[PDB]
Amino acid sequence: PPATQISDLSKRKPKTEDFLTFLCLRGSPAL
Amino acid sequence: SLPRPHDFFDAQTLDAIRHRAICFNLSAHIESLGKGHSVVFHSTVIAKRKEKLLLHWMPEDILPDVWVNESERHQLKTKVVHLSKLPKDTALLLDPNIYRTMPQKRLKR
Amino acid sequence: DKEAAFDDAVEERVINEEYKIWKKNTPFLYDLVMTHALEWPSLTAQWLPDVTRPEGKDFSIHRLVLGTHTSDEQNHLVIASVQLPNDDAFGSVSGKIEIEIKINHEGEVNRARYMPQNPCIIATKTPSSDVLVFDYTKHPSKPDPSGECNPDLRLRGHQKEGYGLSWNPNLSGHLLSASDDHTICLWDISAVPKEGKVVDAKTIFTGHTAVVEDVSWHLLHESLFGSVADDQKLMIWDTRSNNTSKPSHSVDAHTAEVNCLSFNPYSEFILATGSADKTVALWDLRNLKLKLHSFESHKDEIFQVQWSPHNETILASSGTDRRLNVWDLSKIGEEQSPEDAEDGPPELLFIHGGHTAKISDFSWNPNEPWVICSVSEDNIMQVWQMAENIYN
Amino acid sequence: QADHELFLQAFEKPTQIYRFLRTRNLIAPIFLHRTLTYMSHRNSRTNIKRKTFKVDDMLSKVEKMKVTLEVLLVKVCHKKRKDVSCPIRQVPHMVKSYSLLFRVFVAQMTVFDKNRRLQLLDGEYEVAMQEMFSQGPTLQFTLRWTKLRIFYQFLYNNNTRQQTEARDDLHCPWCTLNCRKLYSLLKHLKLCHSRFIFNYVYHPKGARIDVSINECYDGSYAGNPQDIHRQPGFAFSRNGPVKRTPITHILVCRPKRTKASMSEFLTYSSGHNRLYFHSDTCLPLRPQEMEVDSEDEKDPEWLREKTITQIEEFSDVNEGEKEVMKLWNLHVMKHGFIADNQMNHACMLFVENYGQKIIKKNLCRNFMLHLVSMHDFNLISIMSIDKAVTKLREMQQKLE
Amino acid sequence: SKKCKYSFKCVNSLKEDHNQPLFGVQFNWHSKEGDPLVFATVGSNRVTLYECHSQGEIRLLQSYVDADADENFYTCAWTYDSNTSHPLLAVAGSRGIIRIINPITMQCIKHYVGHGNAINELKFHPRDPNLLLSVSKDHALRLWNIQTDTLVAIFGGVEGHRDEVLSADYDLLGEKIMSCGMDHSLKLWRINSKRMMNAIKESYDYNPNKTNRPFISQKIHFPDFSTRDIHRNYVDCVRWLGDLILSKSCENAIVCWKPGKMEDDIDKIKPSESNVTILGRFDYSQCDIWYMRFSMDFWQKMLALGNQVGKLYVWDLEVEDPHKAKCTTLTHHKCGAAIRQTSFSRDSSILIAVCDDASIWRWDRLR
Amino acid sequence: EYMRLRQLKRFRRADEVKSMFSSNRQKILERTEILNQEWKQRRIQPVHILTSVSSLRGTRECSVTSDLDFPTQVIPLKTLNAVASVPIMYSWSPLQQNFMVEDPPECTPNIDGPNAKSVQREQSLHSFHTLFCRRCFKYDCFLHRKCNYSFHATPNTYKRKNTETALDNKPCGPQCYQHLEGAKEFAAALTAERIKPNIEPPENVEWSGAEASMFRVLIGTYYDNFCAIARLIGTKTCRQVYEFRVKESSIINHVYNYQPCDHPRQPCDSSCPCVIAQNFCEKFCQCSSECQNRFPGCRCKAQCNTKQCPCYLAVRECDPDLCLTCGAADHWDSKNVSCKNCSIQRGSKKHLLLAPSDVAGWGIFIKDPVQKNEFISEYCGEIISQDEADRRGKVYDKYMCSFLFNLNNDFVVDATRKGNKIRFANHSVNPNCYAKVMMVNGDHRIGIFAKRAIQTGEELFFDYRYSQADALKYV
Ligand SMILES: [Zn+2]
Ligand SMILES: [Zn+2]
Ligand SMILES: [Zn+2]
Ligand SMILES: [Zn+2]
Ligand SMILES: [Zn+2]
Ligand SMILES: [Zn+2]
Ligand SMILES: [Zn+2]
Repeated sequence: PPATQISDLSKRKPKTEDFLTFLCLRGSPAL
Repeated sequence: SLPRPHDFFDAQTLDAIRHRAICFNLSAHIESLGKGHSVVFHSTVIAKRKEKLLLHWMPEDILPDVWVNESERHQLKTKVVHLSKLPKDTALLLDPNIYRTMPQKRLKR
Repeated sequence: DKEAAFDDAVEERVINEEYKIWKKNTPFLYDLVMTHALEWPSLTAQWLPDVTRPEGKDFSIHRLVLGTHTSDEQNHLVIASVQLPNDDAFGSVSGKIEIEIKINHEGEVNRARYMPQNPCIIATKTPSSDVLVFDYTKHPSKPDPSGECNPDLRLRGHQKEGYGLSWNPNLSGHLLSASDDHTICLWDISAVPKEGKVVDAKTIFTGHTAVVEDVSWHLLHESLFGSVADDQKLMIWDTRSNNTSKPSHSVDAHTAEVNCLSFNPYSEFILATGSADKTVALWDLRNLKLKLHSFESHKDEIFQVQWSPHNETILASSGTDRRLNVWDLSKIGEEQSPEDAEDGPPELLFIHGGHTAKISDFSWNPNEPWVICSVSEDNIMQVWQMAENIYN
Repeated sequence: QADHELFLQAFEKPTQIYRFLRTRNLIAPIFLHRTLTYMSHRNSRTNIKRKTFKVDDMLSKVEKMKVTLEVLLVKVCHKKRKDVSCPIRQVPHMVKSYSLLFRVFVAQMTVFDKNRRLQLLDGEYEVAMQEMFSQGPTLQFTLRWTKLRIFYQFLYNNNTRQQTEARDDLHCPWCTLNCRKLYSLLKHLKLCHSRFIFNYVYHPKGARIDVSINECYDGSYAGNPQDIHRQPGFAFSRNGPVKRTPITHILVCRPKRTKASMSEFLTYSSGHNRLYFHSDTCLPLRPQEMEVDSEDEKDPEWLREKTITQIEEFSDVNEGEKEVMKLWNLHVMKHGFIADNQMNHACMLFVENYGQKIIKKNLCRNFMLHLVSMHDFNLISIMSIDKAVTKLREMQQKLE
Repeated sequence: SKKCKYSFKCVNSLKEDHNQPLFGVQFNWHSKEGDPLVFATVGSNRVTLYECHSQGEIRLLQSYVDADADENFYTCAWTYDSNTSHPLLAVAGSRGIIRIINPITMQCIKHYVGHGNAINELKFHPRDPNLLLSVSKDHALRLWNIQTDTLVAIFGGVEGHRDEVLSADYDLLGEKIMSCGMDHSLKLWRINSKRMMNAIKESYDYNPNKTNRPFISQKIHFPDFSTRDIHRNYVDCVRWLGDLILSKSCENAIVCWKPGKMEDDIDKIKPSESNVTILGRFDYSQCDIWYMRFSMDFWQKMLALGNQVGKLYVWDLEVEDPHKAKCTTLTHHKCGAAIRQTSFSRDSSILIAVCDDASIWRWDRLR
Repeated sequence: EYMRLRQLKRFRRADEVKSMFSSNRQKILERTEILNQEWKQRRIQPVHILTSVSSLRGTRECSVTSDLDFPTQVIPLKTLNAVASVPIMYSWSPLQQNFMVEDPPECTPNIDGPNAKSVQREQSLHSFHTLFCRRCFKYDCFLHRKCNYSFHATPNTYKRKNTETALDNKPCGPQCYQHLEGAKEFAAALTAERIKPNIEPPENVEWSGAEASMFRVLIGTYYDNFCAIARLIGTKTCRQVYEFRVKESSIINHVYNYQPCDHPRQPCDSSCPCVIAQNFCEKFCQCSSECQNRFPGCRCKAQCNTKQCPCYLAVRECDPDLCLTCGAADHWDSKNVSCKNCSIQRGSKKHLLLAPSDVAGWGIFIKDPVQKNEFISEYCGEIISQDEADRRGKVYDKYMCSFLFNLNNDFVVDATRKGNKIRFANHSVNPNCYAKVMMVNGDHRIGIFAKRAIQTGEELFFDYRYSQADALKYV
């Protein structure tokens, strides 16, 4: 339920300056 | 056990695709603002004279310029357009690998 | 530059992945799919009219005419045999695309058209300036390990290469060829002395400023035919007109070089032409100034157009985009849902994405309803039929 | 932890590949999704093929037919096959459109659009400008006349999970497709994004989809097997014809075309379809040298050398005797005689093949002693012995 | 007694990021006079290039990686393309694949996969730069022609090695090869024979397009000499000191010996000879670990060897009866790893030892 | 004394090693000098630093740290292109027949050379008789090994019992023993001894040692054929041969390996190893020609494939010496034999290919389709005993790869170090082939036969459970 599928998949490939902040750059690593 | 299939993608191509994806995302805001299936283009309006104004979108050579009045220019600050509705000839420049003639070569027929 | 090579490598990887996805989705799109990798690539493919139906077996035997494109070895004129599953069944019946004959040929064959009145006589376009008329009945099945034998007829009236070749369906003989010397010649043949070596061209047609890329006879009238060149013009020639330089019609018909041409089997007026402008156009001979619908769904040049032999409003095109599309003329211009509009125009009926290199040639089987055989440049031949669900 | 980084990389490689394909296939598709049996929900249109094609022209005719600044004109022509890009002519079917460019700091304006509409309305143009609003004068010219919630759980080693919820029902997260039925969505997920395994498990509240990496996933090169081992700079040349071993495949023959069923989620080949290697050097085998030259012979050179060395390593033997034994062993090994009745012909072949070597070595007495010994060992005959002796004498006379 | 006359002092110390043991170091001896001293390092999945300046300044130039597989590099060799004078570096290990890297272009030029197991050494012919000799774990050694990408000969078989070949070395003029292995043997393969010369010529005169048959590689089954009575265990490394042989094993010594009797010439030695004479042994301590190669400079004046604790012995070979004396030992209080290999510059002025802690140590001659 | 001599020897050795070191140093100096002179040419291009590549923005970085002061440097890593590998296998040697593995002083100068004395036939042919194996027509063969148990390797065995000869008229020429009066009678009397005439004095002809040995060997071979002896020996006219002969006269589970039986004056019945070990008394053994235990040949018209043929019924290839009508004997040099029970003997094997298997490691793929029950290949290897087999298996168990193949009660075929291409066949619970040991010419050989019809390019399997070694232990 936390985050969304599209947000998680958008936090998987880009992990650099263009991370778009939001919940994608949030604490997705380490749960 | 069985011999390794030796996937054809390898890691050099994966690195190239990752770099291209980062550049495209930062350029077009496809993932964040485009909802994953649309491209967001920003216009540029400075001054307009009434006898109409021409606006150029930030992604070059993708959408042709148009003439609009002051109110239309104000209301047209941002534009979102599906990738299916993009012009077919001009959508190929968004990525060199969107479509490329692999055997460019010569001769043939 | 290294950028070009890197992009080529990435594109090759993407092509492989797309092919894997298509093969994974194959059974949900077709009713039959058979793929055979030839020893050498073939630049031509045409079904023979004859069909053999054995009694008590659930399959039939059809024939094919193929060429060969070898880098340094001997070139042949291979005639293959294909076994189609009829309506019932097969899983394992041993050979299914086995060859039948090989005849030695001097150079690769660009066209392998057969004579409609007598399918035994086969005419081919050689890379040289001579067009050879073969007769595969007389020649032995096993090729002789020597040079090119007697072709039994050597028609020579050209001065360079060629790619266009047509046979008169209404009259016996009367072959037409379009070559790269800006000329098209007419050969009477048939009424020629036996043990002949060289046959002179009956008539010489010169009205195109550029290389003529195709030529075709009219399927209903025995005295009229049309030719297309790469200078963006479609001419409609008339035989026995006492004028070999000025054609009856000179419609420009396209923006870029025009490649192919095909007449409608049923209608006496409708024809279609293809070009490098990524566009296929339909016309009616009664009104040549007005152009009918124009299909725009390809991404590269279109090299072939073929009207369906059994349907009024079905037509297919192929090209360098590694794709083949099927068009329906009765479906053009009607309302569609947004999802369908995103998928494609309503006229587009099918997109076949099973090939990895450029499509070289294809044809429909006269003896079977909706089956097409296509050959690509990576030495791969495919015989396929779309699902009956698509066309009800 | 390194485990989380490994999991992220493992799920990020296929995700990146499929995101690239999702971007690419919205412009250049491989096949239409309205032609799939499980996705036939789209294209809800029937067939009306009951009209002649001879009325198309009549219908069309009835419906439609019935400081200092330099001024230079820019004309762009349509791109032919020979030309890589569209030619542009700067004038201080042939022509696509006309444009005006000012160079002094640059500004390009167009008069005619693609449809040749009455464009270029009078007024200021806020077009992009590149050096080499503003207070100074501007160069602007106008040409005119005056429900069903779905959950995802990414599993790693059946121990690590990532709770997630889909924002759009019946929407593929990767391809952003719209499969409005759940069964169609599951089938599309299984068939298109086959690098994962989608084990739908159902939930008391909604429906849960468990995604895990695919262990096997045979995704090797599907083209010519020889290209996978070529040296860099020549692999995948794609420049000309290449010979290959014929092979036949049958992907679909006659599908059963079953209906929709939720019980699911609760080929033939012939010929050489492999790359073969040499037994000796373990190098790839080209088809041009595969049918013949089976590379297996009766007498290997190592065996010949070993036999020669072992014969010459004896202590109690004469030089000519050792030479004759080595010659006989080499001849027998090369020709593979297996029969006592064949020994008679073997003797004649030995005297007719190695006669020059025997004459040069001057071991005729040793050879005749060997013949006598072999006769005493049964086989051969006195007629064979004296025939061979006279043949050797005649050869000696012919030589001298 | 005296600790020679060369004094070496540590001036710099690096540390690779991958933290994995490094197995090879090679100085580029083909560089012209006055050019910067460039050396290459291999270890784990990466190969790195460094350049030496004055006052102990070493600058990292280039770095590579093989992330597609589980490669574990073990060795390196420097060559050059005489057609364009571009230097080349060849690496191998673990996977049994040889990669020839072009540092100027920063790309992998060629690849060779015909071995059956991991490769432990690569060497180049002193006279012909296109011939590479690889010793592998499949009890065989192969000679390649990297110019035409053909396999010239294979050096195993009926009378070859019975176990992994660990090391090999050419002669001074490149006429004989001596091989060491884990089967206690030291075989001397001779490449001066007419068969080998004809094989090399045929390899240089081969065109794959004109012929349909493949190349006929020579399969040498019988060595020209073989001795098992010098070492009681596996031989870690071998080297040619002119016409004598320096070999090392787990016995904590490097014995200098010659084939044949005391006055037997090396050239006139029969394959059936079984006489070996030793001359001297160099003594060190705490080197019971295996896979630790020693080194010698271009002029064969000095030789150096690592240690499993961190010491570095340098022997002077110009002294009469070099087997005596105790040499010069170099130690630093911050070194505690195992020196896998060392290297000398073309001029014997800079010596660099590579430890197993992914660290690089530099010693300079005060002179 | 001894100590002084030892000290002198040690000092001399010290000077010798010093001189050797000096000479080696001089050679090293010369070679290094010429090498440096050769290197003095050429230019060689220097290398440059690697910067950030725009082709990969998300590229990795490599940082090195200097312990002794100095800053830290960071650079981007380049990526190497992928390469395809092959399965791991060790070197082996080709083989076509089995290879047995086991772990002048006699004063006989060459008679062809000038230096050759006179010796008896028992010593002039001892080497030829000892070092010849009649089972394979090779001198010191690799398959059959002798343990020196037999007396001089059975010289000529005892088959040369055909001593009966008949005199014929029409002499070869003017010079003969028959022409001289009394010579024939004297020769008959001399040969009649078993267990006066010809008073003409012998001719004064020199007889060297080599000539005497030649004449003795020829006499032993040809009995009393004096004219033929004179014709065979260089010069040595009939009268001289007769004179030499006159001068020399007076004055002075249940399968056991087959081993030939050479019992004299005893019927082959419950006494020789052929009878004892229950195996047929073959041709190579020296029993009587009418031995009861000898296996009669088959009289088939052709084929010899069906069970009607006794040779196939007894699991045995048709011997060329016995089977004449079935076509095995005919066309020995040629091919296309009508009899099908001769494949192993003729060595006609199918074409095989090598490629990585779909199960593990390497595998064998058949080039062309094969019908049912057809010969494919033979399992060649090295013949070792059972104890050696166990020792080799213990050695090879370290890396889990066994190529052993049981053959008989005391022999094993090991294709590890040397073998054929058929060794790359994988075990399967549904094999496509099977193995049968067929007694070909007295030697047990393994033949691999197709169990069912096999398509083109099909991978080859056969069941490994029949072998003595545990198949599941290795794979
Ligand atoms: Zn033998
Ligand atoms: Zn017996
Ligand atoms: Zn007996
Ligand atoms: Zn008997
Ligand atoms: Zn029989
Ligand atoms: Zn028989
Ligand atoms: Zn028989």
